[PDB]
Amino acid sequence: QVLGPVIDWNVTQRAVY
Amino acid sequence: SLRMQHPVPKYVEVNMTSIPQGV
Amino acid sequence: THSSPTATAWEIGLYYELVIPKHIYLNNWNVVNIGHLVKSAGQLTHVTI
Ligand SMILES: *[C@@H]1O[C@H](CO)[C@@H](O[C@@H]2O[C@H](CO)[C@@H](O)[C@H](O)[C@H]2NC(C)=O)[C@H](O)[C@H]1NC(C)=O
Ligand SMILES: *[C@@H]1O[C@H](CO)[C@@H](O[C@@H]2O[C@H](CO)[C@@H](O)[C@H](O)[C@H]2NC(C)=O)[C@H](O)[C@H]1NC(C)=O
Repeated sequence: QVLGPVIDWNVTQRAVY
Repeated sequence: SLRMQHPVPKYVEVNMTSIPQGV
Repeated sequence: THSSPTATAWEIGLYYELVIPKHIYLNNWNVVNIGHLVKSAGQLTHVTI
């Protein structure tokens, strides 16, 4: 019954440096 | 005698864009 | 309809079907669904609208 993940197709948000 | 290989820096530019709704 | 050594005659029956347009669309794109991957409680899952 926990809240699940959210997806919004934003690449900039998932950048790894 | 002693032959060696020293690493030297470089880089390649990589642009990325999004696909709203995955369409 | 007639066949002599110097003369002939024929008849042909042609039937035509003309589509009358309501609207014409010229500048068109095909959709391609790609979706998104989600990693949930150990399992990898492909999600699509
Ligand atoms: C997509 O993700 C990026 C990064 O999370 C968002 O850009 C940021 O927006 C906030 C304001 O909401 C700014 O304070 C940050 O400086 C921005 N960061 C960068 C790296 O540009 C962006 O708004 C998100 N949404 C969309 C629709 O692009
Ligand atoms: C592709 O983009 C890279 C960015 O990393 C370019 O790298 C630069 O190259 C010049 C030489 O002309 C160096 O002086 C810079 O220091 C480099 N910039 C960096 C590392 O940020 C590279 O030249 C580009 N390649 C082509 C073929 O255009």
